[PDB]
Amino acid sequence: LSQDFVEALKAVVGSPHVSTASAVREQHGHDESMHRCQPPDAVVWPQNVDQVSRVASLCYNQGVPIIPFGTGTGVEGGVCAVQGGVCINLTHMDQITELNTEDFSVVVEPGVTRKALNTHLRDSGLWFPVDPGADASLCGMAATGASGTNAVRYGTMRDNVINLEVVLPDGRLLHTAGRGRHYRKSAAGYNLTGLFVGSEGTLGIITSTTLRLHPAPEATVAATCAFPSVQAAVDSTVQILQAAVPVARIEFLDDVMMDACNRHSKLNCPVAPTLFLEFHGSQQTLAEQLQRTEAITQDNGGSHFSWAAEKRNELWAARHNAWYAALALSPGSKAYSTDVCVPISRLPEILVETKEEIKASKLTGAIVGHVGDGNFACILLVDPDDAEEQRRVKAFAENLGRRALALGGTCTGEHGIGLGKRQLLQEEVGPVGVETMRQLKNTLDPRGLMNPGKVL
Ligand SMILES: Cc1cc2nc3c(=O)[nH]c(=O)nc-3n(C[C@H](O)[C@H](O)[C@H](O)COP(=O)(O)OP(=O)(O)OC[C@H]3O[C@@H](n4cnc5c(N)ncnc54)[C@H](O)[C@@H]3O)c2cc1C
Ligand SMILES: CCCCCC[C@@H](O)C(=O)O
Repeated sequence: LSQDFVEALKAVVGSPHVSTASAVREQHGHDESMHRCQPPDAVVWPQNVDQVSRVASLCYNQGVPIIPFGTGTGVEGGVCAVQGGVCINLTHMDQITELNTEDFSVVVEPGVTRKALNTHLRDSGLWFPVDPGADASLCGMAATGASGTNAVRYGTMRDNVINLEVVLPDGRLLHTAGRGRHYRKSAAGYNLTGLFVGSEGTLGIITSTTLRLHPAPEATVAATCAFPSVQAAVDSTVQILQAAVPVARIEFLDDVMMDACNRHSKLNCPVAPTLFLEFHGSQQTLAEQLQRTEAITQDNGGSHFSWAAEKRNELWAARHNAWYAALALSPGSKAYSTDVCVPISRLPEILVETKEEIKASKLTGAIVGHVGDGNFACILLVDPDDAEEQRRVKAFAENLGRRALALGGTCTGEHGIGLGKRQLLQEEVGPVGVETMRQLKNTLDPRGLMNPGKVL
């Protein structure tokens, strides 16, 4: 990468906000996944949207790939610079604006995390519910199409993103639903907001997100429930959803995951396939939800609910850190994660089959999941140097993905495609789906410089 080009970057953002140092590039060449670090040729920190536009235009016109970077907590190598280029770290733009409590909306820049937003919001009576375990950039969450434990009740990023400010690959500034707009519904033209949610940095750079806020619940009850078998826990989940209980959180941990979380958090739950549950409402509504939900879990051998401010906080902090609890089981290890999502009635079959398949192989694995959405993750520990093990783990992940596709589901409920699921995506949407996605990619990124090598 030429020093004339580097000087042009520094002319936009300032010398301290451009780095070509190997260590700095290496830190920005990977996410939290196993995917091998592929360092960008430079890291740039734009300080405002004008600078984002001018960095993009400079890179695009010079044929230099652009890799948007939020908090680097992604799962599929989205920030790996497989063709080199310029990594754009967006987190110095960290302001919350346009807080409209009366309209339940707010605008956030890429450096705002969920914890920052919800801290800004306490005593407002509002909160933002979409809660991935890592305290990620909210714009990165929009880019990946994230969900979380609260999504079963309060929706995914796709449900809660009302507008996006996007710097297109050649530097033009798009407000997907119109500058400054925020509303509950619209039929005006084609919905551009939904196209950029889940685009993973391959269609443009999200420089702000307009988010739906929600009223804080009147009252909250959290509990855990231990089951004799994976079958029993997942059958309970399906029956709770079919009974239309509006549970706020319903999370599955298999016995391996529950033990891992016990050892990583000093929870001390019975080591067993377990549901973490949370219920929102008034005292009247809570008692009714609890009664209907306990009746279903009782039918399937669930324990009496172990009840959990600090104790629910400890409970969900342990759940949010399940990934690290799993890694802590074999220290030094990395891991791959699957993310299939199936029609809920097929969830017992596939998740029990996954448990059986884990057992029948030399691989080790833990299961945790947003099962209220029909979604779960298999966490598969890999020795970074054992290439024999890595290709069994890859083979296992591909086979699980294909089983989910055979059941009418999707290969990823929330994490995305990145580098790891591109073949599964081709199978999932077929030739006309792939060509159509590629045609959209091409009109927004003709030169193919917007995070190349990802998704398609
Ligand atoms: C412990 C743990 C728990 C997690 N739990 C969940 C969970 O429950 N649900 C879930 O969905 N995910 C979960 N994640 C994954 C991850 O936190 C989410 O995918 C998150 O949305 C990634 O945001 P990020 O800014 O850290 O992404 P990064 O890794 O920085 O980037 C992810 C992708 O988005 C692109 N990108 C990032 N910012 C922008 C932007 N502003 N504009 C355009 N493209 C951009 C990147 O180019 C890349 O392709 C978890 C991760 C960890 C480590
Ligand atoms: C590389 C990070 C992968 C984290 C997988 C588990 C996450 O989805 C959750 O549900 O806690």
